[PDB]
Amino acid sequence: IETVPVKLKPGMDGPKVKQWPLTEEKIKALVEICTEMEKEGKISKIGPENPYNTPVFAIKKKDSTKWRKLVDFRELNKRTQDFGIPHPAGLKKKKSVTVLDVGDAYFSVPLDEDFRKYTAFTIPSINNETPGIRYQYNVLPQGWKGSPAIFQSSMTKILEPFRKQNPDIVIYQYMDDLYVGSDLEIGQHRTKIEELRQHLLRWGLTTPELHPDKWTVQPIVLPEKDSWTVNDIQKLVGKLNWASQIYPGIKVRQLCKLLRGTKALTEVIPLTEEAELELAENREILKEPVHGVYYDPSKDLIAEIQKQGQGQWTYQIYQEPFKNLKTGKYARMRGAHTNDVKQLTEAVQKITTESIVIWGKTPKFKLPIQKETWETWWTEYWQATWIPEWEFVNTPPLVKLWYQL
Amino acid sequence: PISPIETVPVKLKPGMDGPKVKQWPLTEEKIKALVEICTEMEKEGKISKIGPENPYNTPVFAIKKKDLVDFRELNKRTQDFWEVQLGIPHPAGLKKKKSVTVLDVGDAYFSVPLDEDFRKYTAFTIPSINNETPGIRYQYNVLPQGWKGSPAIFQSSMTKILEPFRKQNPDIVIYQYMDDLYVGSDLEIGQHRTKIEELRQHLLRWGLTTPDKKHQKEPPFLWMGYELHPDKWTVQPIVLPEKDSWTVNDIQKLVGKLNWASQIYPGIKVRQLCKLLRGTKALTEVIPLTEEAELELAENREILKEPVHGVYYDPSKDLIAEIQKQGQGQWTYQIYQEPFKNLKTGKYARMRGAHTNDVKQLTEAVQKITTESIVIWGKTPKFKLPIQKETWETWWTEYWQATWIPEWEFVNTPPLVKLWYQLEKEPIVGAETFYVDGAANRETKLGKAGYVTNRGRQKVVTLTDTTNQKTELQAIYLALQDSGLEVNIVTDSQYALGIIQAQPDQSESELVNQIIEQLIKKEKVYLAWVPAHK
Ligand SMILES: Cc1cc(C)cc(S(=O)(=O)c2cccc(N)c2C#N)c1
Repeated sequence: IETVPVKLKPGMDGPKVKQWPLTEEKIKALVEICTEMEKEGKISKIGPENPYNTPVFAIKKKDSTKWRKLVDFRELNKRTQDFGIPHPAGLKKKKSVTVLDVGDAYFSVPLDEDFRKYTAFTIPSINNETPGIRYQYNVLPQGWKGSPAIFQSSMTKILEPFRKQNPDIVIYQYMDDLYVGSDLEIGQHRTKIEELRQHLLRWGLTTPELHPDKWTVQPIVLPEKDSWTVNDIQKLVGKLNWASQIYPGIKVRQLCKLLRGTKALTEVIPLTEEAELELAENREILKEPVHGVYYDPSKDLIAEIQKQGQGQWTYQIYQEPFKNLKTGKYARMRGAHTNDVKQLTEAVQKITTESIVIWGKTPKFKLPIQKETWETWWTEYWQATWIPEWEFVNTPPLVKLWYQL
Repeated sequence: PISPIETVPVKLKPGMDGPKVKQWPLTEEKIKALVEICTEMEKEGKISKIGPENPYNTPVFAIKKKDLVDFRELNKRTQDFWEVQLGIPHPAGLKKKKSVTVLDVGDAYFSVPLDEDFRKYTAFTIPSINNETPGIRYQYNVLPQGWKGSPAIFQSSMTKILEPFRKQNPDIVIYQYMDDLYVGSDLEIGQHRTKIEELRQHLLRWGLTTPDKKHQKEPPFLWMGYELHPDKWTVQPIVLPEKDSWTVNDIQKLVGKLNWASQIYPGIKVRQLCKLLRGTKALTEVIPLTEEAELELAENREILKEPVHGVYYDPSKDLIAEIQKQGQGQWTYQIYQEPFKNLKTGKYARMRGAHTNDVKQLTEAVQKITTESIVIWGKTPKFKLPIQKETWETWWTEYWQATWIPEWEFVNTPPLVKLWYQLEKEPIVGAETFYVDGAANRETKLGKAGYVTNRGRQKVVTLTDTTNQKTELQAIYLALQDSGLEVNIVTDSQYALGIIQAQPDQSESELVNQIIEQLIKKEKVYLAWVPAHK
């Protein structure tokens, strides 16, 4: 077809990102996957006169043991001009949502000849006994941001009929995926979904359950004892004192009073009636999320994760520190009982998903893990068509006891 | 002999123009030479004369090779290419062979055709004795010796050219590095020799000439660090110059060679040798080798006496990785498939940094190893670690940061890495409670650190030239010193606690170490944190 010209943001140049060493099993997978796409004409081998490069790797889904190729276009997406797909606040409320992989569709459409160069990538060789296998896309790449954009039109068409004949269903496209939500009980939903697949299969883009707003923010509950020790109170006061950054109405003087005097931690203390009121009053303020927090579209979304141990993990999406748009806990997946990275990645995924559903926008992550560790194994358990941004941190001890609530 | 391979399109960096530098007229000898030499490649078609319609110029030199063009500028102006050296294959990653051979594909650089369009930038000048009127000008029609694109382009060319032979003969191993071509196989000599020739003539069929089996390098192959044999690799033993007087610069280079050695021959030490550097005023100042240094320098000559032989990689077997702690922050490891038949070995030194612990450290080792393994063997090692599964479980389940260790197995090879101490999860009944506090004047650096306990006890101390933290920690130090086996210590420091949590067993701070030692001494310690200033 006639290709739409794509260009890089002004001044910017193509990505020259290095490839991470890939394991044996996945090298072949890629090589296999690639010699084939070459035949089909999707990609073409390049030379040395091309200095750009992007990382690639392969992942696997369930019931789909067959390897799937994945490219890290984060840098490129960042340098690619902007365009054009709107976000509905509908699926936020739906009773159920289903995600569909519609990346294939893109490979049909061609990519502007002079932009192709930028899509260069490399299949590495074990022990560098061979030079890499340089390729470059000729079609629309998957996971690239311009792709769902350029394929917009055709997409709209393709759907309109399922659309117009089922305005009781929401359809959201975020890159290689499509989110399909309905309040229709599972029976008609699943069936209506499968029907939708066919509708697409019919055109040839092939497609192989969630529960929105079931995602309610978690409360911060304060412990209750029949008797409180010096220690108990101490821990309690600290908690609140910190918590007063979210709710300015929390007060800690009455309790702080009982703590005057160098007594033993084990020592037991009886609450003065004034401390009983203060506390009771605090329990109230905590019964609901702070007032005045409203999502701003022009600012980045942020997600912090804390390791709580025992397989537990807590998190907070916010734009301004202490004004969380949503917060939550997450208990490890049955079977990751021995490794954090597995868990942490899974976690990173669910959260990004909700972010998408809700604000159709991915959060930048602050990860409680050493970069080295992350970079070595995150791919071994990834399973999304997209890759969010992230940085690595040192969990303040406090923000951790708090959310433990 | 030139060639018939499609040239690679090459252009100058965005918006720059070809080199324009002057020629350094030479002696009667240095010009006569370059007149001959150039008339040679001239006749061979490699370079052709150019007239005045070429405004560029690169400096031509003439050095008598005993027992040359300056493209510095050109190169700056030329585009960038991909990677002319992703990574070198490491010996431990190669699989043995029956026969091996490296061919000096040498001057093939000059067999590969340079993009016609570009050739114009390659213009250079042969001056005049008395700077008559013109100078004899030329340009290249083939990959130039010393040009930015040369390797790169030659690399690819070679690869396309070798794809079909690689296809036909899939049991043969061709490896191209620089201007060499290492080839391996499992054919018996005769069959090997044949294919080589086959190949040889195959290249020659593109213009790339090659040496006769007559003038062709043979095993062992010296591969940067190793002596390569078809069934074994060896650590080309090392030489340490025995001498009278030692200059600084010397000791440096000495500790250099040594540090690289320690990877293969652990046991090597230089602690007393680095000391000879303290205060050094000039790189050429001679130093009196201390007696301890004498005893080290010699004990090292003994170690590096015994060469090291090794094994190659057998895919049909598992990769085993074993680690040992030589000292605080020092780990040695060796990788093998069959006990005592090493594939690779090494060691890591960890500058304590802020605050770590052995387990955390052990963890970093594993990680590093895992990554280089993947690079070399494409897979990762099962591990044999000097740590108790109980020890690990305790630590990891409770650390604030995400961490993991691949399938591993405890190996009782003392000294095992363990947790020097663990803070109690809750207050200790029947234990003195020290409420500690420290403060110092930021400006004056004047401070007081002290405590008071539920059992009446107290103490305080005035500190000259201290700080905004030292005091706080000191507070706790005192508390620890005067406490006895069981203690409860409440502080308001964030820095204090946060740190002690990580249960560090080594720190950059001498102070911290004090506390750590103290902490390890106690039988049961419970540390609690309460907001400050209320
Ligand atoms: C990929 C590669 C790199 C180098 C440096 C040398 C070779 S080789 O085939 O010449 C070789 C030489 C000696 C021992 C080996 N076991 C191998 C083998 N195989 C291959």
